[PDB]
Amino acid sequence: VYSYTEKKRIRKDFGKRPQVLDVPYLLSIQLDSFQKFIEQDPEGQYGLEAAFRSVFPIQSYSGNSELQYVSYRLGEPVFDVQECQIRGVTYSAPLRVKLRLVIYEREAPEGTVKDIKEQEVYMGEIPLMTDNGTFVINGTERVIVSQLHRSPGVFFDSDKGKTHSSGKVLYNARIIPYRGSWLDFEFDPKDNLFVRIDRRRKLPATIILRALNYTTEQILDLFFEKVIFEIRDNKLQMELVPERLRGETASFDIEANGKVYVEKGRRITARHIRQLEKDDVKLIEVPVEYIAGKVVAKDYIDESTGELICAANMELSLDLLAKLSQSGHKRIETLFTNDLDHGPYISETLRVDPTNDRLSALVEIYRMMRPGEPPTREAAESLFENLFFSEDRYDLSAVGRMKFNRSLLREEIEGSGILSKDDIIDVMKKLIDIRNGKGEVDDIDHLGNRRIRSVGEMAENQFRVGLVRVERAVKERLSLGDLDTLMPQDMINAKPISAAVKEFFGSSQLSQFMDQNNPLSEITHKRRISALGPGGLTRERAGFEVRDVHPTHYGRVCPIETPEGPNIGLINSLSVYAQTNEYGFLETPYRKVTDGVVTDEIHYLSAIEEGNYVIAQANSNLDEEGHFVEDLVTCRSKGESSLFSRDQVDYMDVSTQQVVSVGASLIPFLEHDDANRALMGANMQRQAVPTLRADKPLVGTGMERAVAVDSGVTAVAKRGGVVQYVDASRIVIKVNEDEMYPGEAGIDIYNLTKYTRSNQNTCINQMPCVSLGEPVERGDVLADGPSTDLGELALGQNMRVAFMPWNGYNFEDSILVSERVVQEDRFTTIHIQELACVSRDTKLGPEEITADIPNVGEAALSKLDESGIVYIGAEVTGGDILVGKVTPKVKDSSLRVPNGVSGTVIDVQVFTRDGVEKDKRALEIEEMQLKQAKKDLSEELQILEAGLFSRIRAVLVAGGVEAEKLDKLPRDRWLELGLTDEEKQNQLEQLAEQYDELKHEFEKKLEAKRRKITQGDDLAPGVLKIVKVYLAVKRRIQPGDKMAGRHGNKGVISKINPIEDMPYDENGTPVDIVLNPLGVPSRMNIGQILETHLGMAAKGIGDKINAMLKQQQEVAKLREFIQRAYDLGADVRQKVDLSTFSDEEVMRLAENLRKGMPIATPVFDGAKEAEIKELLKLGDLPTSGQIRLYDGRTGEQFERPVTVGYMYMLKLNHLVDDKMHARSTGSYSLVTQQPLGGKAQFGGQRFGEMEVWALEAYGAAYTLQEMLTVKSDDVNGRTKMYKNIVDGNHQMEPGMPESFNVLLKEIRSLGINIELED
Amino acid sequence: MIKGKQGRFRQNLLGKRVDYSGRSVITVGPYLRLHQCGLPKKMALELFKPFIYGKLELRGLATTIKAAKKMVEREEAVVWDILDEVIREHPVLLNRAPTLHRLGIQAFEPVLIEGKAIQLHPLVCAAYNADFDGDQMAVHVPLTLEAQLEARALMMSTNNILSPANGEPIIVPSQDVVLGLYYMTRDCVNAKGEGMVLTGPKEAERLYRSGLASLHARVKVRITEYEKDANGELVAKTSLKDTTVGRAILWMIVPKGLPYSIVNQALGKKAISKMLNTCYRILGLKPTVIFADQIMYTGFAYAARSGASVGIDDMVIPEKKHEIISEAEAEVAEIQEQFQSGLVTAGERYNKVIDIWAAANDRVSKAMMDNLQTETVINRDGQEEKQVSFNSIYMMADSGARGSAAQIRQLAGMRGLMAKPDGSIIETPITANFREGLNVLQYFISTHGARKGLADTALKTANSGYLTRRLVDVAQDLVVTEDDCGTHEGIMMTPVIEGGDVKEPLRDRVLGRVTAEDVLKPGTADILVPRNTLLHEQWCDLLEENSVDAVKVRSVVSCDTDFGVCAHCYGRDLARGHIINKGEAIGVIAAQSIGEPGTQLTMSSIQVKNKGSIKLSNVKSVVNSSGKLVITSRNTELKLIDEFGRTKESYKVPYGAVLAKGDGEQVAGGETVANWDPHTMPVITEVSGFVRFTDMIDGQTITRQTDELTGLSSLV
Ligand SMILES: [Zn+2]
Repeated sequence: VYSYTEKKRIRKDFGKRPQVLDVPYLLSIQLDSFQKFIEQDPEGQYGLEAAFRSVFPIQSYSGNSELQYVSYRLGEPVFDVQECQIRGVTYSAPLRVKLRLVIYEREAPEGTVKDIKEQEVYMGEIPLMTDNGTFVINGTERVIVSQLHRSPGVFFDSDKGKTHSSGKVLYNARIIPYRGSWLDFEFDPKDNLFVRIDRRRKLPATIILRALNYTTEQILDLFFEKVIFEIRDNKLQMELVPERLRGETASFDIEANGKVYVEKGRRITARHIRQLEKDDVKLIEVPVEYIAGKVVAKDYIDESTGELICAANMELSLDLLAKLSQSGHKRIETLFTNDLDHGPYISETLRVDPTNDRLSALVEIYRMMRPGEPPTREAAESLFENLFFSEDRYDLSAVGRMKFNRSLLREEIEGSGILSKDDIIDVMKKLIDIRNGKGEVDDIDHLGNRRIRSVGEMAENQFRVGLVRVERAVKERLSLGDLDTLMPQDMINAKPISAAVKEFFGSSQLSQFMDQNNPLSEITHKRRISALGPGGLTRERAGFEVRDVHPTHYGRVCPIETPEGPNIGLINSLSVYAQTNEYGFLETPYRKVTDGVVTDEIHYLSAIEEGNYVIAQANSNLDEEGHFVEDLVTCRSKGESSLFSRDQVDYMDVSTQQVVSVGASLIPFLEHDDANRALMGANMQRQAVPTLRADKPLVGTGMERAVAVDSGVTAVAKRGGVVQYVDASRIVIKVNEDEMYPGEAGIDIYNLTKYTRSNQNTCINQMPCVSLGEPVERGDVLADGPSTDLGELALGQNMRVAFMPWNGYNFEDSILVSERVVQEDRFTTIHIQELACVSRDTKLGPEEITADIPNVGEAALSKLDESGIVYIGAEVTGGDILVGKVTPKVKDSSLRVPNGVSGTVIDVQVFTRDGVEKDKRALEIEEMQLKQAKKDLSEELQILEAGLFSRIRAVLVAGGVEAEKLDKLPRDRWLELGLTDEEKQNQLEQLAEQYDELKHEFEKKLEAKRRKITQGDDLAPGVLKIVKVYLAVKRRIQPGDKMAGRHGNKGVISKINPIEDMPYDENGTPVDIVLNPLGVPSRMNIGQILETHLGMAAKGIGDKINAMLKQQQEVAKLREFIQRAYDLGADVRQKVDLSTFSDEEVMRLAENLRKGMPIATPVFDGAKEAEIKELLKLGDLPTSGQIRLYDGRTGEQFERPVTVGYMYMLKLNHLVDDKMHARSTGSYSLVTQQPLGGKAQFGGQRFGEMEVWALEAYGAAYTLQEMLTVKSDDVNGRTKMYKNIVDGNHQMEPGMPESFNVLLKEIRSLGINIELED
Repeated sequence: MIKGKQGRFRQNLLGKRVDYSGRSVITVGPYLRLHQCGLPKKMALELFKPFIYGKLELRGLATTIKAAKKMVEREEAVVWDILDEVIREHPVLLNRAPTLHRLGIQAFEPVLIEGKAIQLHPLVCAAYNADFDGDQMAVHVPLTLEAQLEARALMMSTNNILSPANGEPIIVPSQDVVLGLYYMTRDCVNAKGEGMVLTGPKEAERLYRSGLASLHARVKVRITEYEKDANGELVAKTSLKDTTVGRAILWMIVPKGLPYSIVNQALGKKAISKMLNTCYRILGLKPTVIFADQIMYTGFAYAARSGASVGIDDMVIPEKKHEIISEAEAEVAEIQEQFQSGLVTAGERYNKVIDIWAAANDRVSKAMMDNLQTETVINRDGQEEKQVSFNSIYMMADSGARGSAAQIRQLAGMRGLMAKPDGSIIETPITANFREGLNVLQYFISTHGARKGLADTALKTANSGYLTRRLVDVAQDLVVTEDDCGTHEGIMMTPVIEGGDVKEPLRDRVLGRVTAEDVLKPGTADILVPRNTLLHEQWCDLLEENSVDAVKVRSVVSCDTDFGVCAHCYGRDLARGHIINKGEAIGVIAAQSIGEPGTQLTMSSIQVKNKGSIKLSNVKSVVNSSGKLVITSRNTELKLIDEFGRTKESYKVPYGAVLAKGDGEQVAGGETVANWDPHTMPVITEVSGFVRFTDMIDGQTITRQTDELTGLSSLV
């Protein structure tokens, strides 16, 4: 089954893998982020309540006065979308926060608060998200992208190779809180551990460990194990555990009970260890020398003296052994230190310590934070405590705490926010183990180590910053907390949070002015991810590796979508099926696989989760069951792929399309083309521009539908039914009664978006695409937007194409186009220019807007109005005045069209600073918009009343139905008609209060919008009124313009040329476009050829259909041919029939197809070559597809017949007139007498220093001198050059450019005798 | 005021902006000539406002300047005549943003063209390395007549045809016209116009355009050449030559001086490059310019005639690819099982696996190349014959228009083995090929590789720019100031052999350089050339046929110029024929030339092949016990004195190497004399006698370690 609308134009498809799951909602991530952000969800949990309870409760210290928070709410925004755009303000709604303030008595903490109060106080205003996930900050549309940042937690890195040029691999650890100070631990080539905070000066690690109030003996106990020697009357017999023997050499005869177990010098084999274990030999006799090398652990004291027999962490010898022996301490404890197993890093780390008392370590910390201040005991103590053990300046989020526990092999996922001593202890334990081999570094580029945020996250963080600021203010004012004479609006301040949020949205590396020129552009930009921004690695210093893609991005980040040149691999886009894990990571779908059945269900997996498992490859052969017919099948387990058994995977890729992102999912025949040009094209798809007409891209991919429906450029049908009124202005839908709700039934009105400004100065507009009284389905197109075609994305246009060298006109990529292509203007594009003028008040009077201007031709004034403003619809040109502005003195400063650009005025918007009058045209426009708004309100009220009264009539079909009485009286009183005692009468009564509400709401909305239009909208200070004007320019095509297809096939256009010079086939049809064959081999893509043959075949089918339509070939033959066309070969997904089709639909669909047969093709599950050959056989076209062509100029066949077909070219947004720019004599810069630059200001080309070197390379001397001197200064040189050139002379007096004199006399001012010489 | 970026030196002596300057995207307009360029009419209008005003007041159309400004901005009728008049003779500079080498700025004559894009001559784009992707080139205009003289005389394309880095013509045709010319000088065995005779090329073109004959077919045609063997005198001879129809048609475009053998080949990119080289080296400059212009035009026209296309069927996948891949899969499975059996290690397993995969890929490459090159098998007018193939892809590759063997290998066959981001080659190659579909994984890995390449290219671009900056700023000072230092001292130049084939010959290294000492041929007591003379191509070829191996030549480092360099020390100024001229600085061009390819850069025993006598250098040897010759000198090197007498082969001999022969003896070509054991340092003895333990203390200095294999131990 298929929708009526979808049945309008069924797109042919090729594909074998069934669509187990559809394309999800593409714009999901932004909606998820914001809806999670804004909601009255209980228990916080990543919501505004979370921030509130983080900042609340609040009270001045021991003030017995607590401000507590009740609830938060958001009323409707002051405006809606369209009027907000027109006005230019933020699209935002307030934040009404119920706060409860309660104050106790003295010595009554637990006692009842003596006074209570609560109020819905005002706290700032927040912007709202658009239905398309966007925002409006000031009459402008922007997108907040998410940044792929590092996951908070703990990580470990090697830093090998070039480090110290010693070949000694280092090992570093970094604990990175979600919010708090950084922390890093670093070894050195001397095998000494160290620590630094915030990349500050290096310090020993253990210094902070003893600063954690742990004794040296305690520290060594934590980081070592005890080895015991007993004074058994001589020789200090040792307790031996076999596990402390591996990888060692016995310097003595290890023996016991009179039996030798290891001879002196014999290394301890595993056999010796087993001998000891089976014999169970623990106590042995060791020589004194073996104990000399050992290091004492603790501090011993003699009984008589009590003095230090030996300091902790000290090597032993016979003298110390005797000194402790006289005391008689039978217990001699050392620590098991091995070069291989337990390097004694802690020992010398302690020996390097400056001091021993925790106070000195705290003093060192305090000095290190802010060097050059006195060390204070209590300030240092509080500093250390709150630096890592206080929410104020340190915390770990759930994600941070979760991954911290996870890395530490722990069992609990949720824990404290601040650190604990054991946390650092165990992190150091892991570090030393990695130093010893167990464990490993964490590959940072791996996504599970990374993390992605979403708009709510940063927005809530800014809210928290503002919250703490206002909390500081509140505590300050509450330090003077008086006795209930104030309410909590003296406590509060509106500026802070609103300022923070609006500033962040305005200026930020994450809030970017959206790229709004094409549905694909905006959807891709929203589905974008970056590594930049706060906590984001800088563009210039970014590592080459992070640029490089890591294997785990499979399915999670499209390798093929990222802009090239200034940066690469930092702004990788979002994969299609990728969703966001609950913990800010990237969940990806998969198909569960049982013992032998590929479970079609979906199961989501995380990054690290994939590594543990092994997953079946996408293009896997299965037979009616999911049963992998091949016992050997390629699958990937841990960053690598190889052939595995039939039953070893429990998961299976969801679809071929998963591998790429939306920006790449639309490239047909990607599998046959190199990644380089693929990426280049995929970027180029972003910058495409719509033409006047859509062209239903022939070689579709099936993704056009999903992007179309999700991209809200079109008028989607919220519900099914029929359209009752169709117009360019709007559409009226009577929803089906079952679809229609019983109460509030009414009918829907869809408002089309008209011709209006883009974000690239292009045009954007919606047009209806459905006839009157036409069935319509829910969730479906009603009116296409730009570059959308019956709800399918039509970016560029498909044209007849050929590959051959044509008189060298296509040398590098210089595309060739016939005058036919421009003749029907199918490439033509529209652009909008919004020129603005302001009326500020200066000294010596304000800036007037009068028509009267001194010394201006009446012709310039002729196109203007009485006030001095142009009439809409004027075919203005570069130079003419638009609004007559004069600076009192009086002098002329009237706005004009930019030089060299024509156009036609489409509209003038006028806003006035509140408190100044309006001219005749401004008042007229105000009245016109008033009339338009009143008209809109009246017509919507009238049609809604008509629907309501028709519902009344339907109700009165029964219940005292009256025919002559009903139509006799007018619609004023239809309830007076008879009806028995039924709910219908009450239902009719309900409709009567609905009518009264319609009246009163209409009145109130009328008054409100009347005031809103009439009132002067707030403007920046100084301005009295601002006037914008919109100029339309219809730019068609010219040589130098840039266009390309869907294979990265970049190409500028050489020369529009006659139809008659072009080659043409035997039947005479010429080729619209000709491209260079040599792009194929070097630029390693061939899919253009395949799709070209495909489009040729599809167009041949369409031509046959059109021929049999022109001839009366009634649906029977057409039905048979279409049936033949749609089945067409191997296993497919269409599986459609024509027996079900409604001959009306047959002819309508044939008409839709008379211009071509749209073909769908997944990324890799597309058609095969023979299938293309199969379609060609269905067509009349040659199986090879290389057709003989005939030259227009010579008039005969070209030997070696030529590949020709159909290609979907796209018009890029680089029009030659835009890039065109020059200058001869304009304005000089203020700071220096040099030409300006750029196009917006009439500048000149920039001569670089490498161009200087090249000039120096040539012997040309005068050229360089004059170019840098008179073409960029000397008064005599430039004046005399003007005289020569106007006189006809071409000659220069080089002289000397006075800047040399400036430098010379500047030096002379200094005590420097510098001078010329003979 | 003096320091910092705002300091006057760094403020206003640096890359500035320039008035009377323009910019736009560029196009071809091939019908134009290399001595001339296109320019959109509007740009001409705004650029030359003062010039047009001067001509206007000269004609008195509007005396005051303001009225003239009004007339021109109105775009009145007479102004275009004035524009043509001023553009009658007024060249201008065309430039590109990444100005790496000096041809990136160049002088040309504008022609007024409609539209909105600049037509640029095809070939010079290659010098500009500026594809037509949308590159926006800029334009400047000289003002003083001296600057016009400089541009027309120095920055003129006619005066800029050869590279400064070296003498190859930078005007070599790039990709398309080369296809047409390759299409010319290639034979089909049997077609129209095969098997007759013609009196000249004119009727050859007549018959071709008639369609009565094929574009190419072996046919005897009378042709005439004009040779300058005499003392600058033409001698016109004529004779029949077998040739292809297209080849004879091409012969007309050749100037008089050149012979026909040069055109009688397949005309590859290198072949045509040396064609231009000969044309310039024999006939000077203007004939080269005209010849190149006509080459452009005719090749474009006949490439259009060609209908050179490309299609899916035009690529062929040999069936043996299936079989070869099957064999490779079986072999890798066998080796993996062997590893499972424990015979081999994982590292060795992987190494052998990649080796066999590479060998299978080489087999596939050979199979497809054979399938491609000679696929044309057809009747000869008889039964059957196989000739070079006329498939478009092989024509493209063999012509050298674009690509190489590797890319066509990727197109038809497997695209080899990809590495990982760590750079280690991956065990599993790309079994599939582009013509067939590529699985998810192969495309994924290829994307890893390609993105690595792209990021590396960006980094390499930045680093090359910075390094070039360094090279220019270090060498800004040096300039030629004297003709001759009068020094007798110079470097010695010889061919270069790394230990294999000679990599750069003597002709290239010595060309255009003034000898420091005269050349002494081995007709000893022969002053083959004077002592202080320049060596150009004729002299270099004289030396080459004379078999001169080492030549002492002047060098700049040996120059005794005070505060400068002597011209004779520098020799030829490449990009020009004559010796370097006085005053012309060379440090900047040298640095710029060496830096230009900075973008193009990247970020046991011996079997003697040649036959010759044996010579040794740093020789100190002895006959071993077995009678073979071993070397007692670490720095020894073996030369194979060829039959003529020159050292065609040189190899570094390690210590104590095994030699089946000795010095001053003859070795057959392909005889193993160079062999040795690279591991372990020998203690070979100079003399013979009893080996006493002189100063050997056992147990304190040395230790007695016993071998567990044989029993005969050795002191350690
Ligand atoms: Zn010298």
